[PDB]
Amino acid sequence: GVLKIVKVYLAVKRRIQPGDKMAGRHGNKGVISKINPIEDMPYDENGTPV
Amino acid sequence: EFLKPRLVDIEQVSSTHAKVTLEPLERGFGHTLGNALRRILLSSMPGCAVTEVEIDGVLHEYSTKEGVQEDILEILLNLKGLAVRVQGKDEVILTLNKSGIGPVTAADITHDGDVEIVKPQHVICHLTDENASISMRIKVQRGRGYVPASTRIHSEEDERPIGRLLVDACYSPVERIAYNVEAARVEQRTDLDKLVIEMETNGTIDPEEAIRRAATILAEQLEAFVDLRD
Repeated sequence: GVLKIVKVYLAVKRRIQPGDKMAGRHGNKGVISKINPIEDMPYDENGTPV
Repeated sequence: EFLKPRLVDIEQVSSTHAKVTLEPLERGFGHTLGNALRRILLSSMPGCAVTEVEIDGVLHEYSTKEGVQEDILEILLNLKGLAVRVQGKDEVILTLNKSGIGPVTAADITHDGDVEIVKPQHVICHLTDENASISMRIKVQRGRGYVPASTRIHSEEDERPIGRLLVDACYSPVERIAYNVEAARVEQRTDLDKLVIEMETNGTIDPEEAIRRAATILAEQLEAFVDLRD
């Protein structure tokens, strides 16, 4: 019955955002709660923010 | 009866380092000007960075040119970390043509007076075939902060081509900014502090020009308190 098929792709590229579910190796999940700015993050003695 | 600080020596350690000091600070204003500057420099410095690339015979990012040894998905992730400082205009359109076997450093961009590349030892891609040839037309803009390609689409205005490869642009000439108030010493004053803003740019913006454009972003904003509207 089928006459002619067509197949299309789409390479969507999804960033990270609140809701995504990161997790380490030792079974400690967690849903990303907020994406801070560069300078609200606790900086150690030489400015390198965590 | 107060004291006001003045600029002092700028120990330009390296090309991307700096150490600007603010000599005569009254007591108590050490951490007040520092952290009110570290939160301005790291946030709102106008820089320039690539906006959209365009290669000769490729249609989308996930292609793979013949002759080069990177997918196009990594030629854009290497341009995004390109540092360049236009002087005259607001935006440019660079160029890049090369042919032969050997790595295509950033120093092969066509030379203009205003545009001034800073890291000419950069690497962009490789060429690995005698009849290979790459020819792109990079773009450059001014701005601040960070504007991902998805959100710079709302102002697309009918981006007619299908050869335009959009890059995300993170214009900012600062990377990390420490600072540590310490015991300054005027000739006779029991307690005067010194601020030492150990900056670190990406070779783009002058240190003394940052602080003179991070103070007036504060001193222009405090007006709304000096005149309370009610």
